[PDB]
Amino acid sequence: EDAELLVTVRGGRLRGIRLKTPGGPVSAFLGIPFAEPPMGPRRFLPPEPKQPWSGVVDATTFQSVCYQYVDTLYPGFEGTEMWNPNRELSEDCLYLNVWTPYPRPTSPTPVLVWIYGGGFYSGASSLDVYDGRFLVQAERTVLVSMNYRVGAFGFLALPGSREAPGNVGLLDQRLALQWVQENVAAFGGDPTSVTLFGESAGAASVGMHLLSPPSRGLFHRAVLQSGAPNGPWATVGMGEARRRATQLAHLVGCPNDTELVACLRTRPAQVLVNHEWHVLPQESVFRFSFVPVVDGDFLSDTPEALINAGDFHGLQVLVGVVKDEGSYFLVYGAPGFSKDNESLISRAEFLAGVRVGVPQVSDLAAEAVVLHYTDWLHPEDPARLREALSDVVGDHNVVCPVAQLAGRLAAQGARVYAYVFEHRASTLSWPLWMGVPHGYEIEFIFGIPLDPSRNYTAEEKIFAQRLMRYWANFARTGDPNEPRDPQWPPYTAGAQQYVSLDLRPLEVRRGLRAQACAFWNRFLPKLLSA
Amino acid sequence: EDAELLVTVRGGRLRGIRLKTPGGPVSAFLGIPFAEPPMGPRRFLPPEPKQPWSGVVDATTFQSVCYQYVDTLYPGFEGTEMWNPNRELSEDCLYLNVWTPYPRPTSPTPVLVWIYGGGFYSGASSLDVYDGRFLVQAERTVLVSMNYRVGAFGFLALPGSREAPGNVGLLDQRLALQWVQENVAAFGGDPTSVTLFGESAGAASVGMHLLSPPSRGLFHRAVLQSGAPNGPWATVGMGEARRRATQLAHLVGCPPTGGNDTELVACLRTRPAQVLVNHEWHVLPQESVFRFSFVPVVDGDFLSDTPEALINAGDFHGLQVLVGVVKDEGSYFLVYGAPGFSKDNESLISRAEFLAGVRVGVPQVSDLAAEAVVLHYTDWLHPEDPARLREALSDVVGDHNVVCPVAQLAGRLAAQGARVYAYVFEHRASTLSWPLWMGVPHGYEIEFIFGIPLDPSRNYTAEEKIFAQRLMRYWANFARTGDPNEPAPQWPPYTAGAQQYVSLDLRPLEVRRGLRAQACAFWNRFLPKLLSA
Ligand SMILES: *[C@@H]1O[C@H](CO[C@@H]2O[C@@H](C)[C@@H](O)[C@@H](O)[C@@H]2O)[C@@H](O[C@@H]2O[C@H](CO)[C@@H](O)[C@H](O)[C@H]2NC(C)=O)[C@H](O)[C@H]1NC(C)=O
Ligand SMILES: *[C@@H]1O[C@H](CO[C@@H]2O[C@@H](C)[C@@H](O)[C@@H](O)[C@@H]2O)[C@@H](O[C@@H]2O[C@H](CO)[C@@H](O)[C@H](O)[C@H]2NC(C)=O)[C@H](O)[C@H]1NC(C)=O
Ligand SMILES: NC(=O)c1cc[n+](COC[n+]2ccccc2/C=N/O)cc1
Ligand SMILES: NC(=O)c1cc[n+](COC[n+]2ccccc2/C=N/O)cc1
Ligand SMILES: *[C@@H]1O[C@H](CO)[C@@H](O)[C@H](O)[C@H]1NC(C)=O
Repeated sequence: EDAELLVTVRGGRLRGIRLKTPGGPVSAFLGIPFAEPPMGPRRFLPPEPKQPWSGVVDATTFQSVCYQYVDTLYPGFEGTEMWNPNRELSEDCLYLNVWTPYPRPTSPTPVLVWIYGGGFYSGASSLDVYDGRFLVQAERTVLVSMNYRVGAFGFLALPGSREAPGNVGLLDQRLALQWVQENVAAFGGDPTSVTLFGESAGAASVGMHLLSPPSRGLFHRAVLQSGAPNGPWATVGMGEARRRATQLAHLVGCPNDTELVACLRTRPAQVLVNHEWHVLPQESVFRFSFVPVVDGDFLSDTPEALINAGDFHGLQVLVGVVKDEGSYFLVYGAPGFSKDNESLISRAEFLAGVRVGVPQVSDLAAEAVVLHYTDWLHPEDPARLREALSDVVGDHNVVCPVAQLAGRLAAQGARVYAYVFEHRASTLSWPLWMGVPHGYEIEFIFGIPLDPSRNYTAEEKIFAQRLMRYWANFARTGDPNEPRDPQWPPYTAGAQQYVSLDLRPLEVRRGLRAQACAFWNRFLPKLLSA
Repeated sequence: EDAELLVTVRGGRLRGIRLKTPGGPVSAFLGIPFAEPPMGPRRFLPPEPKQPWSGVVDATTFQSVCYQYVDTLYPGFEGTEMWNPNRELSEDCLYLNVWTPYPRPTSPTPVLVWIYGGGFYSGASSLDVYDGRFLVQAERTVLVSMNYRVGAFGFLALPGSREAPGNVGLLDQRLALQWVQENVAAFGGDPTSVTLFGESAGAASVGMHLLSPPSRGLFHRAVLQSGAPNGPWATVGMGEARRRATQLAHLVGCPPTGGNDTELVACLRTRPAQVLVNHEWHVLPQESVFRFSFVPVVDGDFLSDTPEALINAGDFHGLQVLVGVVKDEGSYFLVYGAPGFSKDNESLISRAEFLAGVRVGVPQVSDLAAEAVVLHYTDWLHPEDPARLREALSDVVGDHNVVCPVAQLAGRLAAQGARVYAYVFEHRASTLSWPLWMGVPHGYEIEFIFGIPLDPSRNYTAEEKIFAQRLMRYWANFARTGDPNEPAPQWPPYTAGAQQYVSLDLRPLEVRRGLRAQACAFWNRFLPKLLSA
C-alpha cells in the first residue's frame, strides 16, 4: 500500500493515484468533492461547503463535467473536440484536482491554481490539454484545478432574488480557493504562495477575483491569458441579466422571481442547455448568454471602474495574448468563413461580419470600425478583409481589454509582464490562414508536447520547457525571468513593452496593438456616451 | 504708333505695351476696365458691364488692388510680402489683363484664365508671381487674369436683399469670363478653348464656376491647385452670412442691429472702405487659422445647393480637369495663431499645444469630433514627441482644409464622367524664405507654373529653370488638349479606384497612389456621419 497516495483533508480521507511522465512519477488526486452537489433545490444557489464523509473518497479519476452545450460545428474534428466534455455531464460536478511531486513535498511548495475558459458556458478541468502532470514534475509546484458551474447553472441571475442571485459559478471558484487555503498544506502545498492562472473566461475569472475583496485574500499572484474581466463579453448589467433569465423561463414553458426559479428548477438540465443560446439579443460570435453580472455584491462596480480606482501596489501580474486572437471565432457565424476553405471574403461579407463581431453597437459605431480597419488603397481585397475582420474581433474582445488592464494596473502600482504567443504548433489541425488561434498556447504552458505519444518536434519540447519555467518562476517570485545570460522587462503604460514567445529567443517589442486599441479603449466609449 | 499694341474690343480702342522676356517679346494689355467702378451706390452690388468709350484707353500698367486687409505678421519678410498688394488699394479695381504673343497669333490660340487666391479676403492679379509674360512666351497661349472684389466688398451677403445679394466677387469673375468670350479673339485667342486655373480660393472659385450653369458655358477645362469649392472654409450658409454681415454693420455703427436691409446697407455704404476692412475679422465665430469672414454663400442662386451636393449630383462627361496640392499644405497656416508655432524657431510643440491647435485648425466642430481628430492623428507609441506633433498638426490642418476636399472632388468627378489628372508638387525652391520645417508650403508651386525662375533678376538654379519649363509645358499641353502629356514617363488619369497621381519635382514623373487616402477616409467618409449623429 502506498502511503504517498493517502491524504487526509478536513472533510475526510482520500486515495489518490500515481501518474507517469517521461520525467518520472507524479502524485494526483482527482475528483475531490469541495461542495455539496448543487442539485434540485440547490440549482442556481451559492455552493455549500462539502460535509465531512466517513471512509475513503476514491480520488483516482476525473469527475463529471458541469452541464453545458456540446460543440457540433465540425463533428469529430480534433480542433473542436479537444474542448468538448470528456466525461459524462452532470449537475453533480463540483470537484477539484490536485497534482503534486512524488513523493509528496515535505517543505511548503508554491501552488498554481488553474481556471478553465469556455465563455462561461463550457469547459472542464478534465480536458487532456489541462493535464497537470508535466508542469508538476518539471517545475515542482503543486497544481490545483476545479470545475465550476457554467451556463445558466452558474450565471443565471434574477438580481435581488435569493433564489437566483447570480455569479454562483464565481462563488464555486472562490469556495475552491478557500478549500486550497484550508487543505493544500496536506499535499505539500504552501497556502501563502498561491498563483491563479486562467485562459479566456478563465482569465476573466482571475481578474474578477482580483477586483473582489473577499477573493483577494485567497491568492497572491495572477496570470491572465487571452482574457480580461473588462472584456465586453465578460459581464452583463442587472437589467439585461433579468431579461435573459426571463426569456429562458418563457422558452422552456415557465411563467414573481420565486415562482419563476421554482419552475426552472423542475426542468431537466439538458432542456435549459438546449435553449440557452436563443436568449441573446442578436446574431453574433463572441457573446454568451449567462455571464458574471455586475450587481454590487461580488462586483461592487463594473470591472472597468474597479480597475481605475484600485491601488495595485504589491501585485505582480503576467498577461498576454496569442498572435491571432480573432480567427477561431469567425467560423462560428461570420458570413463567408470556414475552416475548410481560404475564407477569402467580399467587402459586403466584411461589412456584415463587423456587426456580428461587434454586436449591439450603434450604426455610427460600426462605421467608425469599418473606417479604422479598412485599407482605403485596397478596400476590397479578400485576403486583407479576412485578416482585418480577424483583427476586429480579436482586438475588440481580447487584445484591447487585456491592453487596458495591463496599462491601468502598471500605472496604479502593479508589476506587469506582457507576452504575445507567436508559435504555430506543428500539430495544429486548423487551417493555415487562422495563424496562431485562440487557446493554442495552453498546451505549451502545460507542457503537453513532452507526451511521447503525441507528435511535437524536439524544438517544441524545448519550447514548452521554457514556457513552463517562465510561468513557474513567476509563481515562485513574481518575476518570470531566468538569471542574466535576454531579459523580459516589465510592461508599463508608457513604454508598453512585451515579449514574443516562440522558438526564437525572447524579443522585446512595444505596443499591444497600440493604434488599434486607442480606438477601442479611448475613442469608442466617448462615442457611445455622447 | 505700333500696330501690334493696338486692339479694338467691343467697348472701344485699347493701347498696350511690349514686354521683354528672356525668350523674346510679348504683347501685354494691362488694366483693361471690364466693369463700371463698383463705387458709392454700387458697393455690394453685382458688377455692371463697362460702358463703351471713345478714343483710346491705355492698358499699359496694372490697375489698383481691390480693398483688402494687409498682412502685418512678419513685416518686410519676403514670404509674406510677396502676397501683399503691390498697387494702391481702391474700390475702383475691376480691371483685367491680357498677355499675347508678339506678333499677335495668326490662327486662334488657346486661352488660360487665371484666378488668384487669398481666402476671398485678399489677393490681386498684379502680384509679381502671377506675371503672365513667361507662360505666353514659352507656350504661345493667350493669358488672361482679372481682379475681383474680396472681403465684405465681394462677399458680404444679406440673403434675399437687393442691395447686398452676396457672391458679387464671383459675379466679377463671371463678367470677366463673359468679356473673354466676346473679346479674346481680337487678341488672337480662341474663345472655344478656354482653361480656368486658380490656386487656393481661386481654385475653389474655379470649382464654383464648374457648378453654376451660367458660368459653365464660358470655359472648357479647369485646373484646381490646392483648393476646392467643397472646402469647409470656402462657402457659408445664408443664416451665418447674414449674421456676419449684421455683426459687421453693428461694429461700425449700423444702424444707429438688423432692421430694414435697405437702410442697413445704405448706412454700410457711407462708411470708408478702410473702416470695413479694419473690422472684418471681428465677425468670426471662434478664433482660428483657415477661416475667413466673407466667402461665397449658398443661397440657391449662384449656387443652387452646397458644392458637395452639386458635385455628387452632377454629370461631368466631356470635362477635363487637372488638380493637385503641395507636399505640406498645412504648415504655412500654423504660424498664424496655432500655439507654439513661429517661422523663427522649430515649432517643436507640446501635447497640450497640439490639442489646442486642433481646435484652432478645425474650428466649430463638437468635442466628440475633435476627440476623433486627435485619435486619428496621434501616434500612440509616441504620443508626446514634439517633432511628430508639429508634423501631425500640419497634416490635420492640411488634410481638413485642402487635400481631402480636393481628393473628394477628384474622385467624384472621375466617377461621374470627367477625365481627371492629379499631382503633388514636391519641390522646395532654392529661394524659399520660409524655414526648413515648413517643407513645401501652400502656394509655392505657383511661381514655377508661371515660369518665374526664367526671370534673370531672380537667382534660381538652372535645374529649376528646366523644371519650370516642364511645368509650363504640362499646363499648356493640358490647356491645348485636355491632356498634360507630351502629344518620357506618362501621367495617367486619376480614378476613384486606382487613385493615381504624379509627383512634380526635379526628378522625372513618378506615379503614386492615393491622395492621403487613409486620412481622407476619416474626413470625407466618417466625420460627416458624426455631425449628423
Ligand atoms: C467557404 O465556405 C463557406 C462556408 O460554407 C460551408 O462550408 C463549405 C466548405 C461548403 O461545404 C458549404 O456547402 C458550407 O455551407 C461558404 O459560404 C457559404 O456559401 C453558401 C453558398 O451556397 C451559402 O449557402 C452559405 O450560407 C455560406 N456560409 C456562410 C457561413 O456564409 C463560402 O462560399 C466558401 N467560399 C468559397 C466557396 O469560395
Ligand atoms: C517659438 O516661437 C513662438 C512664437 O513666439 C514669438 O516668436 C519667437 C521666435 C520669439 O521671437 C518670441 O519672443 C515671440 O514671442 C513661441 O510661443 C510664444 O511664447 C511666448 C512665451 O515665451 C508667449 O507669450 C506667446 O504667446 C507664444 N506664442 C505662441 C503663438 O504660442 C514659442 O514658445 C517658441 N518656442 C521656443 C522658443 O522654443
Ligand atoms: N444552443 C446553445 O446552448 C449554444 C451554446 C454555445 N454556443 C457557442 O458555440 C460556438 N463557439 C464554440 C467554441 C468557442 C467559441 C464559440 C463561439 N461563440 O460565439 C452555441 C450554442
Ligand atoms: N480684416 C482683418 O481684420 C483681417 C485679419 C486677419 N486676416 C488673416 O490673417 C492673415 N493670414 C492668415 C492665414 C493665411 C494667410 C494670411 C495672410 N493675409 O494676408 C484677414 C483679415
Ligand atoms: C426699406 O426702406 C425702403 C426705403 O423707404 C422702403 O421701400 C421700405 O420701407 C423697405 N423696403 C423693403 C424692400 O422692404
